[PDB]
Amino acid sequence: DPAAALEDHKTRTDNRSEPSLDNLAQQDVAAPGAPEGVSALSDAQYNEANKIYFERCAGCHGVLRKGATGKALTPDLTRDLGFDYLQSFITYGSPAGMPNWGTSGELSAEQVDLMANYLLLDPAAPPEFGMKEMRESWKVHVAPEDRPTQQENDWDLENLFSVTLRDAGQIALIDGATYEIKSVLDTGYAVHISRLSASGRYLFVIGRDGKVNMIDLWMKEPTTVAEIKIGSEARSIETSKMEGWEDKYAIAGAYWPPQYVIMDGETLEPKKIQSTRGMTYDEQEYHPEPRVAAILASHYRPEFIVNVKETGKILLVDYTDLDNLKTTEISAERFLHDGGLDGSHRYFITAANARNKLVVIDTKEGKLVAIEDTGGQTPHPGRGANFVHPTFGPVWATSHMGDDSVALIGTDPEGHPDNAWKILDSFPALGGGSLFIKTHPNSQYLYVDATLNPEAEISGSVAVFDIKAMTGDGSDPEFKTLPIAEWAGITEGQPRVVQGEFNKDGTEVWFSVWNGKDQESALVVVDDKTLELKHVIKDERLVTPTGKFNVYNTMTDTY
Amino acid sequence: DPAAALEDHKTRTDNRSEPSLDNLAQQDVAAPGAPEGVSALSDAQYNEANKIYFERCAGCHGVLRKGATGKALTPDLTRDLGFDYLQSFITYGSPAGMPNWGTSGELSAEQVDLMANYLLLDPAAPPEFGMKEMRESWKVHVAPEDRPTQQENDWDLENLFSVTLRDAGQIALIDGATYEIKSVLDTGYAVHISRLSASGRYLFVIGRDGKVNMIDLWMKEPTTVAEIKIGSEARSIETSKMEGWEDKYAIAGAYWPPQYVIMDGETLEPKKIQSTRGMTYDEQEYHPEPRVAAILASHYRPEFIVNVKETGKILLVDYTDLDNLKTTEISAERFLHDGGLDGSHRYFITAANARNKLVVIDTKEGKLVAIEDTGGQTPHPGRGANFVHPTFGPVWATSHMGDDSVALIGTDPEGHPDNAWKILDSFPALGGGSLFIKTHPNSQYLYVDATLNPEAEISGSVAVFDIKAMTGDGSDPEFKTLPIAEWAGITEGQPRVVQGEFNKDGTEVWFSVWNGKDQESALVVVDDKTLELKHVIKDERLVTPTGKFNVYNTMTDTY
Ligand code: DHE
Ligand code: DHE
Ligand code: HEC
Ligand code: HEC
Repeated sequence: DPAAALEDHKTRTDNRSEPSLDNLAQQDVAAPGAPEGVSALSDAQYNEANKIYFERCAGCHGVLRKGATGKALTPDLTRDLGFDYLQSFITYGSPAGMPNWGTSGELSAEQVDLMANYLLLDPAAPPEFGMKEMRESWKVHVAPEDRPTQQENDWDLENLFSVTLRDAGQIALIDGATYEIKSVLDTGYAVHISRLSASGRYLFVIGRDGKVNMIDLWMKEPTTVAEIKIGSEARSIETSKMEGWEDKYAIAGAYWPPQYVIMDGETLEPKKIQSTRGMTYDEQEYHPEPRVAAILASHYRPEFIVNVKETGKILLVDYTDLDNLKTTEISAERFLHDGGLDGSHRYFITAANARNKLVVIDTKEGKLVAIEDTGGQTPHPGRGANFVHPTFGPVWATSHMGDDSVALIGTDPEGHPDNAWKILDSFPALGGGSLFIKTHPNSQYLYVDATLNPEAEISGSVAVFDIKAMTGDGSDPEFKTLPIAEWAGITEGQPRVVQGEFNKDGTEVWFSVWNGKDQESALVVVDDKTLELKHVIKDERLVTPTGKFNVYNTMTDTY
Repeated sequence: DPAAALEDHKTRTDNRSEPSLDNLAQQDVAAPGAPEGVSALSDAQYNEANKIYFERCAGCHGVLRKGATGKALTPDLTRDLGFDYLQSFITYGSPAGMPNWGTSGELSAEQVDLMANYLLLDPAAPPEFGMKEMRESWKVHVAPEDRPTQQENDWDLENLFSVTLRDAGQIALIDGATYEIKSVLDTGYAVHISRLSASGRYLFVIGRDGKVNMIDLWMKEPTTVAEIKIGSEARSIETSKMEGWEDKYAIAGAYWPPQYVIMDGETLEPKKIQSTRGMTYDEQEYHPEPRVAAILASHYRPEFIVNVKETGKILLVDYTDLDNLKTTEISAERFLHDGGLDGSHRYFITAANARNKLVVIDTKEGKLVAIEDTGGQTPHPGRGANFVHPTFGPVWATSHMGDDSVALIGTDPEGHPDNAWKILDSFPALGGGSLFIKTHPNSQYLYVDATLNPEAEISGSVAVFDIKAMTGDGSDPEFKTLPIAEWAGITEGQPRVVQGEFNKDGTEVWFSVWNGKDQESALVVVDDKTLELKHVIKDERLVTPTGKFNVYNTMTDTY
């Protein structure tokens, strides 16, 4: 019955992070005709409903309504349910999106009826975005021959932090030692991720609207040297990291259209576009909207590592020959999202989040090695945290959005075979709603945020575990609670702390204290050796600070 | 100007061979709603129009109307053209289909209006056909363990011919020495191709409706031992031919849905389904309906060789690991259709027919090595004809649908380097409308049909060139004309002669004398040594005989 929406359409700590296609939602669409038994919506009503659908519903159900974490809502199925059921179900609203910018999920009576009617109509597919469109958007501001041949500024590039100023469509380049904002650059769109070329010279940023900017850190005044648009909705980018292939290529992954694009690493020239439309790995059924999620780069072969979410495929894409394109399509687990390489950089460990699994790929052999349930609800590692557990040996850790657990997986088949690819321990941190876990080789500490927790004090704090004290005896390791938001001294709202990131030396860890666009935010720097406050970064330009990426740690995959 | 249809839609010798989706056309479809400013069709009217569209138009314009050899006809474009233009254009009649069974391309006034209105409406995509559907259709009539362990009939299987009795959905198994019709087997819908497992035991047939049958030639009375449906429209099938992989797998290619399927070679169990939806190689634009055309099997690697037509991609699919699937996606040329391996079995030579090109792939190295224009219009080689030209060395030949030319390409990069992958000679045969060229290592003759020629004297005859008399002087080699239809002694609506196929020893070559379903047909056997009539096969059961496949020559790729 319609009351089942209380369990499936209310906000959880782990259902607020599905895609919001708010860039694609800005496109106007044509209202379709309605077959017998169905009523048409006017152009305005249909567009109003489409905008709501794309911003709030398509993340879980698809723009094409063929299903993602939520089931299919195609007209054959919804017409069988009928308007009355749909109206009653949708009256409850839908899950809230991310804090500070996402939807509340609340709908007016008029909006409820629009949505029920929209679901009974036949949707069109949004426009494709191919090579002609990419080349039209492709601009080389500074040709390679006109760029410097050596660093022409006096900055400490490897210790720089590239910080997303989300809602301002900017990034800040901040000195990792002095905390000086060296520059604020316009991207003109909200940036999701910063990634660095393997040499550390080129900074790549991708916006949620599919725009890519490439910045030359050697210029006297670093700026965008090239830009291109690669889709309508995108969230991932990466650079080539195989020895001998430094600075050769960049790759971007899109949600819409479902595709990835390999670009020249010096100019952003679009070289190869690959659709990710295809069959689910398990049921082997066609899926028309398999979004690209995280993208990593192999250190063992000249390949990109591409997660294809809805089909549960991990792609190893060999960039040595883009005409005779060699790929390995690895059947994994559905709902792949984020992940990272182990400490040796050989094995890719990724969360198939809605199925509570970690998938492990051997990037040297090009094959699946393991799939293990974490025992927690909805793992969300980011790139995760590699460390040497005093008892277990090399491990990789993840925290979870759906519960307070931290899980450890053994990552050393050669030296610790009995622990390899097994979940070795699971223990609580601050609370549900964690997004990022972090450590560094020079630190003895494991930091765990709780960004999406509904309790303000918890979402403004970070748990810190002492790795040296871990025994793996089955007890719950104690943790210190750092009052990060309190240290930032922000009076307004309930700012959420998110994502630890270390400096190059691994002696200081930064957190974003993230408030909304019209509120006060900060970055907080923690002294890793003492766990004491080192510095609070505030500036009128520091608007909605979210992701932070140290140049050295990002170029080298040190996590 | 709608009068452009006089040229655009004129029937030619080389535009009669685009797909007719007459199995998919049998599905009943409901009418879509009509947006404002568009008149709706009733369910009956829409279904009538849809059937015509799928049978006569979708081959060139696509079932989704995104274009194939003909341009896109999506509603954005057709509504700009308008009903009047569409009605006027379609009144002129469209290109005829194949002889004997294809459309005339003529429409009544009522049908013209149905088509113009159908083109203004928004089409749905026909149903997908995935693993669940394949498994529901999968039937193993005789389990492997219950089949013979040795040949239990006294037939000379290597000399057997498997002959398509087109319209009836049957095949005739005919003795290569006595010419006796040993058995006529029913499969339902028209069989397109017969292929043999590498051991010669199993005969695989693929129906145009996507039905695959596997027949055990070791039975006392050979019959289907397993069947499965792999799509709604399909034309290709092949077996694994790498040494060590005999009888391991079979692969089928579909037009709708756009996919290929790898099946167990003993049971037909469906193992891996791959979508062919993706980007065109050159302009790199998404194409929603890239049909699978010819499929061959590598003799150098454990791979299948799959032509993807509308995107111009040749896929090398490694079947040693179906979970960690390695493929090479080779950028080729659009409109790939048929082709064959050279005499050494290393290079795949295939016609990108609408662009008059031969594409050459090195199956050992997994890369494109050449793309050459034949100088002719619309090459159509079948698997082609390999021979050692007395002065040029190893060559492969193709004839053309659009003109009377025969082109020779050098196939020996190590031994005749300057000649390799170059068109070495071009010369006339009987006339345009050729479909198949043939030779055999034990013959000195090269046979060329002219099936689609408009003149009965030509379409009922075959040209035969003496390879031993070929010089490197640039002149045109003479040919002998064999009056194959006259030899059959049939007076019906100009039966057309098609496709030479040799017996196992290469001493006799068979041709089909193809007449309509309610008319008399024949097979004509020619003595290759004397170029004289040997025997005529006539039988009331021999209805619409077309493709003929000798077991030995098919199993070994001897052509
Ligand atoms: C696919 C994907 C990646 C992996 C990128 C890669 O491999 O390069 C990722 C990584 C990330 C990372 C990577 C951290 C790392 O250390 O690798 C961060 C900081 C991040 C901050 C946010 N993400 Fe992210 N994020 C999405 C998708 C993704 N986010 C969404 O679909 C989602 C849920 C909603 C949306 O429509 O955008 C979303 C919302 C957010 C935020 O609201 C965050 C917190 C702030 C912000 O700026 O938008 N996402
Ligand atoms: C993709 C394809 C192949 C390669 C198969 C492989 O590699 O296993 C092929 C091969 C073939 C071959 C392979 C000959 C060989 O020696 O390999 C033959 C004999 C053949 C006889 C016909 N074909 Fe064929 N044929 C189509 C497609 C194809 N035909 C069509 O789309 C088309 C044009 C129309 C349709 O809707 O089916 C079509 C009409 C015909 C005929 O009308 C023919 C002459 C008779 C018949 O039985 O239908 N096709
Ligand atoms: C992810 C967090 C969701 C968002 C955002 C929205 N929906 Fe959803 N929906 C989701 C689930 C988990 C379920 C239950 C079925 C399942 O997949 O497990 C649903 C169910 C519906 C239904 C009912 C369908 C049925 O067959 O009973 C409808 C009509 C529906 N959802 C619509 C819908 C709309 C309009 C949304 C935006 C306002 C929306 N959903 C958001 C998960 C998620
Ligand atoms: C292949 C042999 C064709 C078949 C079968 C049919 N059409 Fe076609 N069509 C074809 C060509 C080569 C062209 C010219 C444009 C190009 O792609 O080069 C066309 C054109 C049309 C048009 C005109 C569209 C315009 O923008 O002017 C229409 C409306 C059209 N064709 C419709 C159509 C229908 C209804 C058919 C079945 C009866 C049909 N075509 C068959 C090639 C081929």
